Amino acid sequence: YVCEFLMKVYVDPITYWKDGYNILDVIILIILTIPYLLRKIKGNHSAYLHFADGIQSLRILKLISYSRGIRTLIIAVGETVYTVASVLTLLFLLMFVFAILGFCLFGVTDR
Amino acid sequence: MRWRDRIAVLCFPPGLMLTVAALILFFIHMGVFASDVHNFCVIHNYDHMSFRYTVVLIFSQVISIGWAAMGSLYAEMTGDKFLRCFALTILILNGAMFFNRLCLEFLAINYREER
Amino acid sequence: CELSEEFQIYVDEVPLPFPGHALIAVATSVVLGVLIFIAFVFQLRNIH
Amino acid sequence: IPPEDWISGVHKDSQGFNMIKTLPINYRPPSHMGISIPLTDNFYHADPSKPIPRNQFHKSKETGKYKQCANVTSRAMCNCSEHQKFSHAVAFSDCKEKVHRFKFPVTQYPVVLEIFNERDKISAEPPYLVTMTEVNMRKNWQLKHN
Amino acid sequence: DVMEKKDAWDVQEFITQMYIKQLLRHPAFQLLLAFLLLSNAITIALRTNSYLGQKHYELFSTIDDIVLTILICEVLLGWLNGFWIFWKDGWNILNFAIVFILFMGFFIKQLDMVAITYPLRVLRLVHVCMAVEPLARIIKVILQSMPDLANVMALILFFMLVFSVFGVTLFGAFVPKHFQNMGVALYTLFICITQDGWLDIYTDFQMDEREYAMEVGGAIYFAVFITLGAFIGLNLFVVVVTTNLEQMMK
Ligand SMILES: *[C@@H]1O[C@H](CO)[C@@H](O)[C@H](O)[C@H]1NC(C)=O
Ligand SMILES: *[C@@H]1O[C@H](CO)[C@@H](O)[C@H](O)[C@H]1NC(C)=O
Ligand SMILES: *[C@@H]1O[C@H](CO)[C@@H](O)[C@H](O)[C@H]1NC(C)=O
Repeated sequence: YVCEFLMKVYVDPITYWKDGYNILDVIILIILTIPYLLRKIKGNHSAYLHFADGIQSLRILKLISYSRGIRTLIIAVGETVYTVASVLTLLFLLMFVFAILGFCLFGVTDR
Repeated sequence: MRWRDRIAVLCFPPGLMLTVAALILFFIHMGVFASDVHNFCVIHNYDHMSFRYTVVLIFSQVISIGWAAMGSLYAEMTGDKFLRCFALTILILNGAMFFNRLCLEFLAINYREER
Repeated sequence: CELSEEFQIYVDEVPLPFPGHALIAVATSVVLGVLIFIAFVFQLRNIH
Repeated sequence: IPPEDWISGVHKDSQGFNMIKTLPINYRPPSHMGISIPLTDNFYHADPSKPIPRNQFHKSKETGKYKQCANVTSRAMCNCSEHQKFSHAVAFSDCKEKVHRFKFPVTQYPVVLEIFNERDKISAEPPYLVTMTEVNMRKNWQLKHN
Repeated sequence: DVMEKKDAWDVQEFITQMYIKQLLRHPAFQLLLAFLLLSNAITIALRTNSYLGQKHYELFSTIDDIVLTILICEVLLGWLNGFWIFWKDGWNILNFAIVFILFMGFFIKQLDMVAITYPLRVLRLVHVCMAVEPLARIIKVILQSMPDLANVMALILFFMLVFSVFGVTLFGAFVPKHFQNMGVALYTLFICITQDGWLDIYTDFQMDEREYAMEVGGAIYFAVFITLGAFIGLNLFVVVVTTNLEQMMK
């Protein structure tokens, strides 16, 4: 993985800084390298262990980053990100509305 | 044209309604402000303050500010510097007036009532 | 015999009465109004 | 409140709030038409040797009688005891200098009354009906009762 | 054409053009309004805790006054262009009702309290966030889908009633407290149609004779009715959704 970051630390970041899967994999590399750097040799004030299988699962995600067929599927489903974000924001707005409503209806009376 | 006939009947020249209304509002509001500072400074008869009418004259203050600004906007396009100076001066005195009376009211909190 | 008692209560830190809230509300409103109107006057005079 | 901290007047309820207030000298509670013009004719922390605070206006000039700390010279001269410093009663307020303290919204303050009857302590009974009054003519307090 | 000299109505039209160019086309004023609304929404989320409230209640009152006065100022600015156009609109009516209820509950004594002050604020938040583009298309077609959804609701409730006539025959005074009262029975059948965790009801009407009784008959009748109604309702919902969105991409 260090060799991977070494061959992605080239001038190709000029295209990795505007693309999809490329910025995704370099971000995965960064959030892989830093946590085990502060975990395997920690000597620090961390909380506890909860990001070992998560790190390994990010490595598995880097494995599945291959398979150009799945890449084409990701490209074909990648134009719905704004739509699902908008539906998620509408969902969150409805949760906030009924959150304040349920609080005002049942938690302020405190019975 | 015939400004005698313009001021006589059936209409007024465009603008110059809100400016005159702001002038008379300025007159009555100097009257009440002078009465307020007088009775707050010397004669001390707070039962006859303007402690009773407190929000309606604030509403009058802000609508007078709005009408002064609106008349200034409506009379700026006359191309004459005197009208623009007139409108800007009346707007400035009304605004500084408003800040002064707001400061006086905010100073006079402990004398009205308590909730 | 008369059964009576007396006590004292001190309260403080009243936020504000109605005129303070009214004054701050109208002050912010007219500050926004005069700022937007100064922008209006500046733009329309500089167009001329 | 412990008596040593009642003497000290520095109590904090682990929250940055003072539970004991030392009254201003010649203190008088406010009236209905204004909180800066007292019209109660009662003197708290009274001292004739000092200028009177917040006493403009003719009606407030015409009100306020010194009962215990009379023309007798000062606070150190007009004499009081521990029973007069811990008295919450009217006409013992001329040397009343430390009071309790609260926030602005006080809700559900428990008005509990116990009766002494020579062998134990009982609570107030529904046969013993109760009248509430304020000595300083205020109209900003309400009661909840069943 | 030439416009050698403008007239009074041209001056008025230019003034209205300036007034609609600002605060309606300028992104800066809308961004400032959205920033203020997001800040007071942060204060909304900071509520439900007196530990923050004990040093924030006066600031909460001040920001309430500020948002109320800027809302009524915006309403007055909209009114300036004309009362008829503002009254004949699809969403300005909602905004005017929101600010009217909020202002009446503020100035006049009302039992509206927190349950009206806060949801009205978040409704105004939703209305303002609709204005920015990448939620307006999605919002526009939710309201386009409700006329075609209303007929589905009507058919569902009519079938629900005409099968509850079958329901209320085996209901009432036996296996009670969810099958009686004729409104609790209807809403409990609605619960079972929404189809989650009805084995409490299954154990409720369980053990009639322990072998068959009506535990076979009524249970299979209501089970096939529940599954048919649930499938039909979900299908009709997604069908109305797909119809109206095919409308929005057409
Ligand atoms: C002094 O105080 C006493 C208190 O009993 C009172 O009777 C007397 O009138 C007072 N005299 C003056 C001059 O204030
Ligand atoms: C203390 O004051 C009282 C009146 O307040 C007076 O009668 C008494 O003589 C005083 N005693 C001394 C020792 O000053
Ligand atoms: C008074 O307060 C006490 C303390 O919480 C409570 O138990 C009681 O029900 C209250 N009574 C009324 C009438 O509010």
